[PDB]
Amino acid sequence: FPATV
Amino acid sequence: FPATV
Amino acid sequence: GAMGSMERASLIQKAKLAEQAERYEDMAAFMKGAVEKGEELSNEERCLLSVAYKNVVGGQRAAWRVLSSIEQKSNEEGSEEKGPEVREYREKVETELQGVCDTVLGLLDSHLIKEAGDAESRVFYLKMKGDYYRYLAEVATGDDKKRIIDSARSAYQEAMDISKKEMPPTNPIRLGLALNFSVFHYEIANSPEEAISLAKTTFDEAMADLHTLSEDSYKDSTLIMQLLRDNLTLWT
Amino acid sequence: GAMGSMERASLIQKAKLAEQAERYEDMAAFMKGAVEKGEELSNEERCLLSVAYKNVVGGQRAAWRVLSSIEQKSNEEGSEEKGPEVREYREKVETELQGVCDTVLGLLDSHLIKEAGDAESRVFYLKMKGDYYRYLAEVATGDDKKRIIDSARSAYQEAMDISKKEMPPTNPIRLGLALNFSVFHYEIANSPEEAISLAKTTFDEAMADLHTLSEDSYKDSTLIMQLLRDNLTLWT
Ligand SMILES: *SCCN[C@H](O)[C@H](c1ccccc1)N(C)[C@H](O)OC(C)(C)C
Ligand SMILES: *SCCN[C@H](O)[C@H](c1ccccc1)N(C)[C@H](O)OC(C)(C)C
Ligand SMILES: [Mg+2]
Ligand SMILES: [Mg+2]
Ligand SMILES: [Mg+2]
Ligand SMILES: [Mg+2]
Ligand SMILES: [Mg+2]
Ligand SMILES: [Mg+2]
Repeated sequence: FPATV
Repeated sequence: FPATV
Repeated sequence: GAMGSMERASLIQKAKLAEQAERYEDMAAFMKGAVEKGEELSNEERCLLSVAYKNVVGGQRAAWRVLSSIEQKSNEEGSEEKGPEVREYREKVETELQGVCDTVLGLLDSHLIKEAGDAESRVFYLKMKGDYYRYLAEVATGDDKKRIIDSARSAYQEAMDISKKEMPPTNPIRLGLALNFSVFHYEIANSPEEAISLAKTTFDEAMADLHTLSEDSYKDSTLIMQLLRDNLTLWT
Repeated sequence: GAMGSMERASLIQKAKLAEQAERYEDMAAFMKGAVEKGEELSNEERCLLSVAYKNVVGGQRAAWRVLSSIEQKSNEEGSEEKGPEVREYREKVETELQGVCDTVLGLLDSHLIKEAGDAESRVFYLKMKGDYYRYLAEVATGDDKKRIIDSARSAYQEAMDISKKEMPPTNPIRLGLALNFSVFHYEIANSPEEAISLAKTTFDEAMADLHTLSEDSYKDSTLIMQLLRDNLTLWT
C-alpha cells in the first residue's frame, strides 16, 4: 500500500 | 522477560 | 458519555498514558471524551486525537483487507463452498470500521471544524474528514458510494485550497494533506495521473522552500517529502 | 451469551479467520462461545482457545507493565505530583486483565477440566489454569495474594504429576508446562533455584528421548527445548 500520514 | 508458551 | 465525569486534563493525561502503553482504543475513547468537553483542541491535542483513531482504524482496515481477500478467493472458480461465515465476519469488521469512521466524522462535525479558524487547525480537521470518508469509501459498494467518494474529495479540496493560501509549502500538515489526497486520487478516484502530478508538484515546491527552514523544521519537512518520493517511486 | 445463536462449527471457523486477521479479542470471544456449547474440545480447538486468550492477556500484561513502571517512577523521591490519573489508569487495565483471567478460569472450571480425561487434554487445561492464576498473581497485592500463588502452584503441580506419568519427556505440552512452571518458580514464587533445576532436568530428560522421534516431532520438541535453554542462559 502507498504511504499516508 | 523469560520465555513462556 | 462514559467520559463525561472525568476532567478534560485527566482525559488528555490518560490519552498520553494509553499511547505509551499502545492502548489505542483507550486512547481514542479518552480523546473522544476530551473533544466532547466542547473546548477547542491545541496542536498537541489534535495530534493525540489523530494518532489514536489512525491506529484504531488502521488495525480495522488491515483486518478487513485480510478478510476481504479470503472472501474473494472463496468466490473464485473451483473453490469449495464454506458457508456464510467469511462474509459474515468481514461484514462484522466492516461495520465496526464504519462505526469508528462515523464517530470521528461526528466529532469533526460536532463541532471541531466549525470552531476551527486558524489555518493549522482547520486544514488539520478537513484532512481528517477527507481521510475518514476515504476509509468509508474503501469498503463502500452501495447506492451512496459515489457520494462518499465526493465527500472525501470535497473535504480534501477545501483543505488544499486553504493550505495553499495560508501555509508555506514545507508545512508538515500541508505536506501530509497532499500526500493523502494524492493517495485518494490513486486508490479511490481511479486518477493515477492526478495522484502523480500532485505528489511531484508538492515535492518540488517543498524542495524550493527548504532553504528558509531551521534544522529541526528541515528534518520534519524532509521526512514527509520522502514519503511523497516513496509513493512516486511506487507509481512510476 | 452473545454467541449462543451461532453454530459451534461457525464459531470455530470464525476463530480461525480472526486469527488470520490478528483479531485476538474476536478470536477469544468466538472460542468462548464454542466452549460454552458444552462439548469437549479437540486438540486443534484447545490450541485455538489458548492462542486467543494468550494474545489478549499478553497485550494486557505488556500494557500493565508500562503503566506500573510509570506509576513507580511517579512515587520516587523528587517526582512531581501528577494526581491520581496514573494509578487510576493502571487500575483500569489491571481490572480488565483480571476480568479476562477470571473468564478463562471460569471456562476451565465450567466445565473443561472435569470432562478432560486424556492426559493431553487434562494437562493442557491444568497448565492453562496455572498460567492464568500466574497472571493474576503478577498483579496481586492484597489479602488473597498467597492463595492466588498457591492456586497457580497447585494447578501446575497436578499437571506435572500427570505429565510425568502419562507423557514422554519430549511431549510438547509436557515441555511447555515445565517451561512455564519454571518461570512461575523464578518470577512468582521467589524460587530461582527450583526454576533452574526444573528447566535443566526437563531439558536433559527430553534430550535423552529425542532419538525416538520422527523428523517432524524432533523439530517440535527441540523448539521448546531451546526456550528452556534460553531461560537457563538468562538465569545463569
Ligand atoms: S499530529 C501532527 C504532527 N505530525 C506532522 O504534522 C505530520 C502530520 C501531517 C498531517 C497530518 C498528521 C500528521 N506527521 C506525519 C509527521 O511525521 O510529523 C513530523 C513533524 C514530520 C515528525
Ligand atoms: S496449542 C498446542 C500446540 N503448541 C505446542 O503444543 C506448544 C505448546 C505447549 C504447551 C502449551 C501450549 C503450546 N507450542 C509452544 C509449540 O511451539 O508448538 C510446536 C509444536 C513446538 C510448534
Ligand atoms: Mg472541569
Ligand atoms: Mg456492509
Ligand atoms: Mg494542480
Ligand atoms: Mg448446532
Ligand atoms: Mg486492583
Ligand atoms: Mg524434581
